[PDB]
Amino acid sequence: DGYFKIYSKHTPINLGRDLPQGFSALEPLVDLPIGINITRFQTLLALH
Amino acid sequence: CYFPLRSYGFRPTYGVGHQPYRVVVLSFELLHAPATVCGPKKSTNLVK
Ligand SMILES: *[C@@H]1O[C@H](CO)[C@@H](O[C@@H]2O[C@H](CO)[C@@H](O)[C@H](O)[C@H]2NC(C)=O)[C@H](O)[C@H]1NC(C)=O
Repeated sequence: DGYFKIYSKHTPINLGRDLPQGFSALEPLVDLPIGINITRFQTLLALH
Repeated sequence: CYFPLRSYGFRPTYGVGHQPYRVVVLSFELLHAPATVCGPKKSTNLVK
């Protein structure tokens, strides 16, 4: 509906395994009236 | 023949209908996607 919604959570890891066992729900961070069309995405990495 | 037409003789004491009057215009046709300017919407005191 024109909006783009970010939800997130940052959980600590005992250094056990990936996506640990347990439960934790993502809170809405931003809820943005961008209003455009999305069909694809990509991520930025930094280089020093 | 000329390209422009000269900028006015903006003399103050002569200028009556002929002095520079700065002007501003607002246009807001809606009929698009999101909401962007939705008035002051004032708040009355909270009764309990
Ligand atoms: C977002 O963009 C896509 C791609 O242009 C749109 O998909 C088109 O939709 C029209 C109308 O149904 C079709 O005639 C086209 O063939 C579609 N193109 C493709 C490549 O699939 C989509 O409608 C857009 N979404 C919004 C909300 O505007």
